[PDB]
Amino acid sequence: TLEDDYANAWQEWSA
Amino acid sequence: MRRGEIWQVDLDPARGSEANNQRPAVVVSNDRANATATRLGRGVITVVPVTSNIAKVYPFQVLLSATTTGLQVDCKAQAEQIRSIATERLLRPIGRVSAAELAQLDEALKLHLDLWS
Amino acid sequence: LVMRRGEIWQVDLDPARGSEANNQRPAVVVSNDRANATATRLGRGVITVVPVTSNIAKVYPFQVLLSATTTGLQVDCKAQAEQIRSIATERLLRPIGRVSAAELAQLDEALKLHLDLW
Repeated sequence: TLEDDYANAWQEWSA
Repeated sequence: MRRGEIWQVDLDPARGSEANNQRPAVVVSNDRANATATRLGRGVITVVPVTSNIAKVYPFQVLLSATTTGLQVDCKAQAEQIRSIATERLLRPIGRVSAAELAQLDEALKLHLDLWS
Repeated sequence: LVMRRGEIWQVDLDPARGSEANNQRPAVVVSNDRANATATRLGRGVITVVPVTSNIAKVYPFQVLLSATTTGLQVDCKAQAEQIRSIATERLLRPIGRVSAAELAQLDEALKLHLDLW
């Protein structure tokens, strides 16, 4: 799940 | 220029899912290195980029409240985006993180960088 | 995509500015294997690495010397914790080697010192 957290942290919009 | 300060920085040019564009970031290099950066006038310091997307705050990220820091809006610092930058890239100093936020960032850095042992 | 911690890969840090590490340089994986494994399963992601430079003339406490004998480096290089940086996996060209466990722990200490960690 921490890896789910990582995948979504990278893919979610930053700019 | 000391640890836990928030400055606006220029991460461009960038590739892939890296933190990009001109963003606030938190000084995470120790005040010792930063002091010699100030003595040289050129050098590298290490910072953690911040992002606006607060939909989910992950364990390796720390939430900064704009009330505490002088930030324009609530943001999250991303230890998983940590990176060292030449002091040329420091545009302006926005604010400072709270000591609690700093502690959680220390702890998030240990998690992302596996600095437990 | 087969990045794990303590591995040495060749990476493209360019474009770069100022006194930052530039060009295509070896670098050490310092992000935890959960994130790196997730990069591999995805095929895309970001990992954190510490660049090394061949200029081993002077080694500071936050820098650790890596020996070419075992590391698969072609020449002795020094890892620069003050050059730490997170990288999109686009930037990985090739897998060089693995750092020794002594070098790995010593880089851990150099990183703790540089980042004021405890």
